[PDB]
Amino acid sequence: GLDAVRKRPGMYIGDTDDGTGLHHMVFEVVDNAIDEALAGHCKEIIVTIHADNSVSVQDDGRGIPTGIGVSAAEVIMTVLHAHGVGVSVVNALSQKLELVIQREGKIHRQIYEHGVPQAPLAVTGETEKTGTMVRFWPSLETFTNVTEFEYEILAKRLRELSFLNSGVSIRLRDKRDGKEDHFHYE
Ligand SMILES: CO[C@@H]1[C@@H](OC(=O)c2ccc(C)[nH]2)[C@@H](O)[C@H](Oc2ccc3c(O)c(NC(=O)c4ccc(O)c(CC=C(C)C)c4)c(=O)oc3c2Cl)OC1(C)C
Repeated sequence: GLDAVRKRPGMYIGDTDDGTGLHHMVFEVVDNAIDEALAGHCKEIIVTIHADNSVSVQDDGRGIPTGIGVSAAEVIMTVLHAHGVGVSVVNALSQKLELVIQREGKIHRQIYEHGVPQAPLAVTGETEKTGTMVRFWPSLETFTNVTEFEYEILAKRLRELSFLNSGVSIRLRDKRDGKEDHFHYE
């Protein structure tokens, strides 16, 4: 797993030099979010392009199962297959990834670096909401040439996903210039 995806990134995520793979990192995370909506638990997904060239995806689904050794969420984030290659591949190809889960009345947080957790999933507070939030900074040792996220590419796929999932609200936000969109087609 981990190490092997790192050694041959292209085979799993696509062209690492023309931007195809870069944007598909985002799509893989969104697809995971889409599932929680297809399951009948998620109603709105928010995708954000931060000014430090990172992307975050948040939803209001159940939240990735926590609790145990390692929590079920850590297994999902670090074990290959524990088009959809998983967040585990996205995590291994990110120089930094931030994971936040709201489930069973608690706020859980964890940081990853090139797929390795700096520490175990920790509880940092109470909450009465549920949902998952993943924010990742693409590894510049893997991705070359096109290294910055393009809004139009994201907007194009997010719209098609909206039409194929009538009912789920999808919002796109660019913090680099204030652009924003809301897809909710019929
Ligand atoms: C990357 O994660 C994805 C999710 O991505 C996301 O939700 C996601 C990623 C990024 C963003 C913003 N959203 C989403 O694809 C999808 O979600 C599921 C898919 C199935 C279940 C499920 O059967 C439940 N039933 C339980 O009783 C339960 C309780 C304890 C427990 O140990 C397990 C087994 C553990 C796992 C991980 C299935 C199940 C439940 O409670 O929750 C689930 C969730 Cl949250 O699959 C993941 C593998 C967990």
